[PDB]
Amino acid sequence: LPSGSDPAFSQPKSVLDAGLTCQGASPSSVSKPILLVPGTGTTGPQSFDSNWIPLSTQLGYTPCWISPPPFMLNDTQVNTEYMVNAITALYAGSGNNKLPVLTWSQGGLVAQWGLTFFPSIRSKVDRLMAFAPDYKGTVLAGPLDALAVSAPSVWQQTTGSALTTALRNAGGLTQIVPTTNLYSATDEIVQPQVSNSPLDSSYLFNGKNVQAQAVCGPLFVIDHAGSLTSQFSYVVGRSALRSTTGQARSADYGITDCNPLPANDLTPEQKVAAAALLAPAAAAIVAGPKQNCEPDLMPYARPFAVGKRTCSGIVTP
Amino acid sequence: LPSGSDPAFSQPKSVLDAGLTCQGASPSSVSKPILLVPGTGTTGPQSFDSNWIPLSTQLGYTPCWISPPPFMLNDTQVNTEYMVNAITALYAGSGNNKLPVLTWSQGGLVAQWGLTFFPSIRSKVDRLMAFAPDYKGTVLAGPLDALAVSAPSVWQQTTGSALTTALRNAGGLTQIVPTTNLYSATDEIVQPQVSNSPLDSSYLFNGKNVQAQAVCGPLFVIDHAGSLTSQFSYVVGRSALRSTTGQARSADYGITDCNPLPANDLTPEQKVAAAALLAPAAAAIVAGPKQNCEPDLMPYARPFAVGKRTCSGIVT
Ligand SMILES: *[C@@H]1O[C@H](CO)[C@@H](O[C@@H]2O[C@H](CO)[C@@H](O)[C@H](O)[C@H]2NC(C)=O)[C@H](O)[C@H]1NC(C)=O
Ligand SMILES: *[C@@H]1O[C@H](CO)[C@@H](O[C@@H]2O[C@H](CO)[C@@H](O)[C@H](O)[C@H]2NC(C)=O)[C@H](O)[C@H]1NC(C)=O
Ligand SMILES: [Xe]
Ligand SMILES: [Xe]
Ligand SMILES: [Xe]
Ligand SMILES: [Xe]
Ligand SMILES: [Xe]
Ligand SMILES: [Xe]
Repeated sequence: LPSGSDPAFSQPKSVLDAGLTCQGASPSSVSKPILLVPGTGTTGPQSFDSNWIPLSTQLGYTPCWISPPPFMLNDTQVNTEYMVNAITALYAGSGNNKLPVLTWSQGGLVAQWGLTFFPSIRSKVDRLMAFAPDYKGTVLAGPLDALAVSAPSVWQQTTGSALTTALRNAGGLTQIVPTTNLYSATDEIVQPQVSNSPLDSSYLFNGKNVQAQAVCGPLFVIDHAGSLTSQFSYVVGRSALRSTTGQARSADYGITDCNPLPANDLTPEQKVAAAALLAPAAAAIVAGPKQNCEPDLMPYARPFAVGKRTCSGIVTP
Repeated sequence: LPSGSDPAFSQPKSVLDAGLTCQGASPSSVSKPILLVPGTGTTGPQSFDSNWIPLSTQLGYTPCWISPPPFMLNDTQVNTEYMVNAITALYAGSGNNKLPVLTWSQGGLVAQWGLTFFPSIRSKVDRLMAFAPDYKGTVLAGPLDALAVSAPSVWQQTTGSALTTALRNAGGLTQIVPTTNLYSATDEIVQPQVSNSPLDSSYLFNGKNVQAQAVCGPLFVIDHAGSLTSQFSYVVGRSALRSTTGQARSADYGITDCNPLPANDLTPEQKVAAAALLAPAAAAIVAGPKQNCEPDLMPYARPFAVGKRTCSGIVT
C-alpha cells in the first residue's frame, strides 16, 4: 500500500473546484458533508438526485458531489483528482471532521483508487459505502473495447486492464478505511459478481461485503441501478452510515428489507426518476468519447502494472 | 436461386454420418429433432452444451448437432455437406417431417449456403433460427490472426470473399425458409451489424431480423456469444420455435425481456459455461490450420463469383 507523498494533480485546483458542489452550501463551510461519487456516463445530480441526495439529507448530512467532465467517461485517474480535491476541501470546510464517501458504479473504483494512491485522504475519509463498485472492473466491457466504441474510463474499467491491475498490485483490493460494498449477483453491467466471495468485482478483503443474494436468497434479483436506489440499498447504506464500526451490521437488515424497488422514503416522482436511472447514462455513453486503446497510467501507478499495454505501449519497469 | 439436383458430396457418406449426434436418439428414430449448427472453432457440444442443447430439450425437442472437423475451421462448403446430410437423415427418422434448424455464427452461413445450393433440403427444413449469422461475412480482421494467415473458413467469412460473393449472387441473401435472425450492434466478431437494416451481416430479405438494440436500446450489450446465450436471445428463440409462421413474433418479446446475462433457465454452472463460450473458440482459431488464400469454390458455386480470387487464382 503506497504511503509517501500524494501524486501531483494534472488539473489546476480551480478546475477541480469547478466540479464540486454541495446542496445549500459552499464546501469551504458545510455542516456534516457526505461526498457522493457518480457512476459512468453521469454527473453527480444524474446519479443521485432521485436517491441519495434527498435520502442523505433526511439522514442529516449535507450532500456534496463531484461531476468530472464529460460524465465520468474520461480517465478514471483524473476523475479521482476531483474526489481527492473534494475530500480535502470538505474535511477543512467542515471543522476538520472526517466525512463519509458514498458511491455508485465507477465512483467506488475512483474512491478506492484515491485511498490507494493519495495517502493524505486516509485520515479524512470516515467510511466508504460503495454500491455496485467495480474494483476488478467488468468482463462485459470487453466487446466494447474490441469495437473501439469504449470511452477512456470504460477501457480502464475492463477486467484485465492496466488500471485494475495497478489497483490490485498496489494492495487496493484490501479495504483502506471501513468499507461496505453492496452488490448483486444479477448485476447486468458489472460481472463477475456471482460467487459471494473474493472473486467478485465488488469484494474487498476485510470489508463488509454484502451480496444482495446472501441476505435475500440466491433467487433474489436486483440489477445495477437498483443496487443504488432500492429500499434494501437504503437500509444497508443507513446501516453503514450510522454504525460506530464504520461498516454495515448484519443485525441491521434482513428478509423484510429485501425490496429491490426504489426506497420507500422517496417521493413518487423521485421513484419514477430512480427506476429510470440508467437512461441518461445510455445517451451519454453513445454520444461520448470513444477510442481503440486504454489510457496510459499516470507515473505513480506504472510500477504496479508492468507488462500491461496502454495507448503508448507496454508499461515498463 | 439454384434449382436442380444436389451437388455431389466431396466426403464419404459414412464420414458425414459420424459427424451427426442426437441426444438420446438414433437419427433413424427421433421425435421432434432440432439440428444445431455450431460456430467457428467449436464442436456442436462446445457451442451448445451450455445453452441451446438444454434449452431446446426443455422446449420438448431432441437436440441434434454436427461437428465438422477440425472445429468448423475447414472449408465452409464441406461444413455444409455435414448439415445437408444431417437434415436428410433427421427428416426421414422423424417420419418425413420438416425440422427446425438453429445456428450460431458460421452455423447460419452454412445453413443458408445449404439452402441456397442443395435444393433437396428446402422441403425438409421447417424454419431457421440463426443467432449472430454472418451471411455477408465480417469486415473485422480481428486480433487473432496476422492478416491473411487464417483457417479455410475464416478466409471464407471475410467480407469480400469469393464464398460470400457467391452466396449473394446466387440469391441466398433472401430467406429461403421461414427464418429468424437474432443479432447485436455490439457484436465484436461480426460487423457491420449496427444499422438495424439490410446493411447488417445478419439480415435476410423477407426474414424476421431482430437486432437486439432496436428493442432493448443502444446500451443493451450482448457480444457475439451473448447473441446466442442471453435471456433476450432465449425469449426470441422460443418465440421462433413456437410461432405458427416459423418466424419469431414481435408480440412475444419486448423491453422487459432485455437481460444480457445468460438465459434464466440455465443452471448456475451452465450460466458460467455460457458466459465463457468465446475464449476456447477463439483459441482453436488461433491454434488451427492456416493458409495464405481462400479455398476454391466448388464447381456449383463458381458461376456466382466470377472475378474473385481464390487459391488456384481468379474464378473464370
Ligand atoms: C481527460 O484525461 C486526460 C488524460 O488523463 C487529460 O489529459 C491530460 O491533461 C493534463 C492537464 O491538461 C496534461 O498536463 C496532460 O499532459 C494530459 N495528458 C494527456 C495524455 O492528454 C485531460 O485533461 C482530461 N480532460 C478532462 C476534461 O478532464
Ligand atoms: C477440408 O476441406 C478440403 C477442401 O474442401 C477437403 O479436401 C478435398 O477432399 C476431397 C475428398 O477427399 C478431394 O476430392 C479434394 O481433392 C480435396 N481438396 C483439397 C483442396 O484438398 C478436405 O477433405 C477437408 N478436410 C476435412 C478433414 O474435412
Ligand atoms: Xe453504464
Ligand atoms: Xe474515499
Ligand atoms: Xe458502458
Ligand atoms: Xe447503462
Ligand atoms: Xe438449413
Ligand atoms: Xe477476401
